[PDB]
Amino acid sequence: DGVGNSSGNWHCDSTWMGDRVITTSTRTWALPTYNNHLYKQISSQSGASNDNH
Amino acid sequence: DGVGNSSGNWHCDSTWMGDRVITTSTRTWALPTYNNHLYKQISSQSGASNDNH
Amino acid sequence: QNDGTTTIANNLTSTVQVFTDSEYQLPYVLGSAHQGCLPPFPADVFMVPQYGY
Amino acid sequence: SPLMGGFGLKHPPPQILIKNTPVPANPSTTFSAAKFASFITQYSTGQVSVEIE
Amino acid sequence: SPLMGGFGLKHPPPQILIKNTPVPANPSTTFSAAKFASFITQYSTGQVSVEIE
Repeated sequence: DGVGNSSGNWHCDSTWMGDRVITTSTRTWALPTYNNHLYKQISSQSGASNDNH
Repeated sequence: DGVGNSSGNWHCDSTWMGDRVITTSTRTWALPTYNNHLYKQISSQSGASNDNH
Repeated sequence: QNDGTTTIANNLTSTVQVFTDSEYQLPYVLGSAHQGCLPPFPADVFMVPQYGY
Repeated sequence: SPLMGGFGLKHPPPQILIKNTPVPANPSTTFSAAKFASFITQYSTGQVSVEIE
Repeated sequence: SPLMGGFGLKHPPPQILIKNTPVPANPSTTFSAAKFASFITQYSTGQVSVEIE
């Protein structure tokens, strides 16, 4: 825990033990703020076909 | 304790145990500085009606 | 605020001070049906009300 | 029983009071016994959690 | 069995949900019961690691 301590390492790797197999993968992500922090109602637009509502 | 450690988690939830019930709620707040740090006397204005002083 | 722009930055060393009066030694404002409650909907953010008596 | 409704309490939940501690801004180099009128402008924020049974 | 292919599961791997906590920007000095429309613009990033056996 801290500002200058890494929280975890990069594990991306695969091991084949002959019965099992373990596939580990690590990625980097980015997370915007969606809807400017607030929930919203969404619905189909107006005269969209009945199938698409 | 620290700059990079969370002080607590988000608990908002409700559990119904059949006799009791516990309602937990968490919110986010913002706290201005009111009156520019200083106490003030306040009173009704001038010719306000006697009921409103 | 310099000119027409506003900058907001962390102040890491500043404190916020909090007490609860368990001896009921201050005028009791709650129960007057004032507004500034925690919002009904958990995703809302609220301003903390100013105390006066 | 409160006429607005609810539970009358002799010792209600106490009032929780919160303040931003003042942070003076750049005092003069020579001593002055006058009160500080100049502070760092600032606010705070965070989360609040209430659990009632 | 899912018609797209794969393993049908009554209790699949759960959904992991993630959010940036809101950070209000500069509340007004006088109280307002309205909702906050103004926040610090910001995002986050980091690494994610998944290990399946």
